[PDB]
This record gives sequence, structure tokens and C-alpha cells, in this order.
Amino acid sequence: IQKIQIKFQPIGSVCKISMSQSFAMVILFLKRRLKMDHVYCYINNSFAPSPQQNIGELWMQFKTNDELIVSYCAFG
Amino acid sequence: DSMDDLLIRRLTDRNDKEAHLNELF
Amino acid sequence: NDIKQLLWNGELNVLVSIDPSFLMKGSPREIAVLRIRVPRETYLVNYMPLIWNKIKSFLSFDPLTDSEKYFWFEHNKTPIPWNYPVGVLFDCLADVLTFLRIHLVMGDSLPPTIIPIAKTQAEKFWFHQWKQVCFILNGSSKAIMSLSVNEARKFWGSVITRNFQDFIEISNKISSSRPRHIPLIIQTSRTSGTFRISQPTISMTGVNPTLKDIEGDILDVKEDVMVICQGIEIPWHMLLYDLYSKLRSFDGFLYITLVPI
Repeated sequence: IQKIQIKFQPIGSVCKISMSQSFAMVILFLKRRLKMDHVYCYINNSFAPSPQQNIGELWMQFKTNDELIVSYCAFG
Repeated sequence: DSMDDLLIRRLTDRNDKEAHLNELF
Repeated sequence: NDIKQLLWNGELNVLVSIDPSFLMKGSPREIAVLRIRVPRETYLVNYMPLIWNKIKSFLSFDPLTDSEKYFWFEHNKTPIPWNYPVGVLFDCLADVLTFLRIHLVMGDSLPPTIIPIAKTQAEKFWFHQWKQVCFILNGSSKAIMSLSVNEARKFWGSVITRNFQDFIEISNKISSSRPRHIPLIIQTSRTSGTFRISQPTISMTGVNPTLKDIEGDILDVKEDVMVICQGIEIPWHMLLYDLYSKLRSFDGFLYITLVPI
């Protein structure tokens, strides 16, 4: 399990997650910390990945300097 | 030029093979 | 616009079977089975209204407040995700009759990784696909975030109204003659064997790879095969960029389905 860096950037904090996991799991990971549901996640504050997308893959595609920046809030 | 022709032809077949018996639907 | 016109016309025969749980004991046969012509470039969920209209007078429950159940499509007792182009799901599963057989199911436990149907904004999800595709092509989602609210709306509407001209106009405002990456997804058969799917990162800057050139990333999905894209066979000597710009789906992604030769 290669783990990579995810940056949780609130909009309106850096954690390692296994590449093998799905974005849905990352969302859930965050909800479990905030203890909410009204939380939407977006890569580089531009788009919300499908919950089934692989984090490792999202990482290789959109990582900014080793970190995969996941923005979140409670249109785009 | 020519790859497009092969694309255009395979898709044309596709549509026709997939439209076959469309009367039942 | 010959090729794309052919892709926009892609249409399949779909056999929709309505589980008995949805209907009332005694309802006729005709209500339980729908026969329709569904485009390749659209989502199954866009035809749910058509199914409600045909079976609403026989529902075995009040859909307004009776209880909470989940609804989803199934193929051969297996949940099917609606968030993939119909054509892509088809290639994925496939006198000789060609048709897609779908079964409507209800339950309390929503199948894992499945997004519910009838909490499911098809238009929102779709818009975001294009956002992601824009970023992969340009390194930013500005091109799509620059569309007026009207265009974004005319854009989704073209899929429902099946308006080719509008779709071609907007979808064009999101492309590149020099992309940074190729929005590519690779999958295997859901029917035969095990199912795998991936989104490899394929840089394009200063290169012009062919499927062969990146066979490494393609064959990775399932660790001689045939590359199926848009229901047709694709030559391995084909340029990735041309394949993407010509055969990409209505959600902006290029899908490749591998099948045993």
C-alpha cells in the first residue's frame, strides 16, 4: 500500500490515505472528522470527482506537488 | 482521411446492426 | 461533423422489465415490460420519467410518503451504475437480435458503490464530468466555468432534447488542439470474467502516442485483446489524440473496453 498526501482545504488538514481507496472513502473520512453530511468535496476547487474514482489515480492526475488538494464546503 | 473512412464505416455498421429489428422496440 | 453525427445517432433496443415489487398483484403483463429505443450518448436515468408514466397506475405503493426504499437498475441480477453513458454500459456487457435487457429493482439496502435513481442529480454529476475533463485537457476548469448559466443549461438540455447543433457548439468550447492530458477510462467486461476499470494519467505535452504507445497503461486495467471504443473495433496504430477528439462520449471522457480476442 503506497500512501499519498491529501490536503483538506476548507473553503468558506494534511493526511495520508492509501492509493487503493476510493474517493467515496475520502469523503466519509472527512465527514467523520467534521461530524457532518452537508460537506461537498472538490479537487483543486474545480470539480467533484465521482465517488467511485480511485484516489491514487486522482492523485497522479491532479496532484499539486505531491499533495492532492481536496476543497470542501457545506454550484459549479 | 482514410482512418476516418474506417471509423465512419464501422460506426455506420454499428448503427445499422443496432437498429435491426427496432420495430419490436 | 460526419463521425460525431453517427455517434449522436447511436441507439440501442432496450428491454425494460419492472420487478413485481413495483406493481400490484394482478396488474397486466404490458405494464411490467417496456420496450424502448435509448441513445448510446445519454444516461438510463434520463428515461425514468417514461417508465413512471407507464407504470404509475399500477404501483403497489404511494411514492409520495409510503416509505423509503431505493431504486436501481440491474442486469442479470447485477446492479448497473447509471452514471456511465448507455453505450459504454452496453459495450461493457456485450436471426440475431441486439438489445440491452434491464431490470428495475427496489430494496432497503442500496447496493455498494451504486448511486440511487428515483439524491441523484444526473445534470449536476454530468456537468462535473465535463469540469473534470476540462481540467485534464487544460490544467484548469476555466473554459467551462466561463459558459454563461444559459449555455450550461442549453448544454444539458441538448442531451435530453437530443439537439445535435447545441451539443456540438457547447462541447466544442471545451477542447484543445494541444491537450495536457487525455481524459481516458479503461474497462473490461462486467458480463464475462471479473470487472476492472481505470483512469490512467496520460500526459500529452510534446508527444503524439498511439494506443500501442500506451498499451502499458491500457493492459494494466486487468492484470491478445481487442480495443472496443463506441461499440467498434479500434486499430492499435490509431493516434490517442484523434481517438479522443473523435470518439469521446457525451460526458467528455474517452472510454475503452477490452474484450478477449
